[PDB]
Amino acid sequence: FTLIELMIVIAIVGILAAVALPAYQDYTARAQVSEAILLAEGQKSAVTEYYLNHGKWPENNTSAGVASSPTDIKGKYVKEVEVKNGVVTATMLSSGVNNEIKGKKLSLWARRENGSVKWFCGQPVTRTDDDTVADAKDGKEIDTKHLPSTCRDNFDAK
Amino acid sequence: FTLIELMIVIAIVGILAAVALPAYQDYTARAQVSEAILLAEGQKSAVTEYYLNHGKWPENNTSAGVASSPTDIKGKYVKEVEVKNGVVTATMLSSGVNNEIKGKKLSLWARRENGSVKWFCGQPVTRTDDDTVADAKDGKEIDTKHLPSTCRDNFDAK
Amino acid sequence: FTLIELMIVIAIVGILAAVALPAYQDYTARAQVSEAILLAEGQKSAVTEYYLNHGKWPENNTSAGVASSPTDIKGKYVKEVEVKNGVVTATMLSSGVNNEIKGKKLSLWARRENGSVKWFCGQPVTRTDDDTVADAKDGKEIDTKHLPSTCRDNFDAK
Amino acid sequence: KMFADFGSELPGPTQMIVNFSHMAQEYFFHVAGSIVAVVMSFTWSYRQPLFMPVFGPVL
Amino acid sequence: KMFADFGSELPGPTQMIVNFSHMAQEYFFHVAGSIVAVVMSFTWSYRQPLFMPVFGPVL
Repeated sequence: FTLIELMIVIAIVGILAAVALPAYQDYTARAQVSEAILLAEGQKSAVTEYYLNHGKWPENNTSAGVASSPTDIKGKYVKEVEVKNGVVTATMLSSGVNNEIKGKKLSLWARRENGSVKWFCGQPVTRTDDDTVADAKDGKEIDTKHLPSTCRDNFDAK
Repeated sequence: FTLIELMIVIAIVGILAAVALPAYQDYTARAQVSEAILLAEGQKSAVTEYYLNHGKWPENNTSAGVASSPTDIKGKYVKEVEVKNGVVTATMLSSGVNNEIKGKKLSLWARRENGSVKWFCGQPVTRTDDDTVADAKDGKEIDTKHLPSTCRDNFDAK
Repeated sequence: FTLIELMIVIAIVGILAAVALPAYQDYTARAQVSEAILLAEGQKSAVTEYYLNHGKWPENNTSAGVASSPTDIKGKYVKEVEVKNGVVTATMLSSGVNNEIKGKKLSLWARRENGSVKWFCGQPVTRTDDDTVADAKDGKEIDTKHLPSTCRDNFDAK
Repeated sequence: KMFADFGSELPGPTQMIVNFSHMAQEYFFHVAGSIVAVVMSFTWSYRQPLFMPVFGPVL
Repeated sequence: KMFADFGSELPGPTQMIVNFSHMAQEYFFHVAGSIVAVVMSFTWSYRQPLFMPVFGPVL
């Protein structure tokens, strides 16, 4: 006979949350990845200096002169950050993150410019030789959709 | 009869993005220019030394002792950086930038202080004589709105 | 009935700017002071040499062998730099600076180590005798909060 | 509400990008014409279950 | 159709970049819920304008 204004408006806010759910869920993940990136960076300094001073990429965190323990460079969504031959990889925690990005990671690596180096940011990579890395293809890479426009670099970016 | 909470809140986030569009679009451009500036600088060193050691401004990159190729001093938003008689100009790429700043550029030039020099940063300029430059008036200058407060220098700044 | 997502998010960015306002305003001032310090230094050379070669502190800029005119040692935020009996004071311009630091200044002074001298950096000081200075107490000193950790020296620092 | 939800830029609307409070206040016209519609059909449902002598209630 | 035309990324839609045929087939849900709505209002408009003797229509 009457009461449909309360029933529809409670059910439009319910469906509004369902539509606002995936937007906040990638905005959210995309936000948790933007930090793995900040934790990865700022460690470029150590790695850059080590390379320019010696001409060899730092083998591990200790070589680069950073928390000798990967797990000591963690965060809220970051379970750690390891330096492996100049390549700095950031791992996403398992608690406090999206759902399709946890335990997932990215990498920052550089290239000899000769007198200086240039840095790249993208999906996990392994270093082959002092001037070549390759996709750490394995299945734990953070999905392209969660990576900034500034971190879409490919293993062979120059 | 009911469902307007879902319809309005999906349409307020839509218009919120439209209002947040121009803010992120100049904040963004203003960010891509701040780098053209960083790429232009750090090349002041070469140019300064060349001038103080010889009393003549470096004619080109090679003279200044930098990547003999302008295109070798590029970046993400920077298509290059050329040294033309001590004046260092930075060009904005065509891909990955705002829209009203691509292919656009700025300049850094210096002036003899006698025993040292002082640097300026602003819209493109050409060098006339060893102590005078002028607006490279041509239409490809990065718009004042995109330039930092520290890079508003005029051709005749002293 | 609906549109509050656009209204709140435009009003959270508004209040975000108000919270980011004082942070950028002391980071900013603290940045404009860090230069008054760089302009003050590099003039230590002249002053040091003058003292070691003669055993008397340079009375003024000309004595120290620097731009005979204080105003000739100015900058963007620096209105000048004067050498007064070995003490080098830097004045903050009136245009282009914070708001509570303009027309304000700091000093660099040294002390005979016997065979060499040691430099100090802090709030304005006056020289009394060849080995003693004192607070140029007058009200135009740059506030402690704007001074680096490396420039917190007191008139009687040894 | 159905004809007024058939898109944007109808007769009397606003564009969706206004601030919500202003959009809702301008439509106040239509929110009002709906309430009046309600009051009327309520009145018909509540009620419903010069020649001076011509004006008197007769038998 | 007009709530489902308020922008993109509603409940149950697709993104516009799919191929048209797939977009239209996924919405088939909603095309169906509309036709059923039609059939119903048509039914209401069409309809709406052993003791053997017990079964005969009387007066």
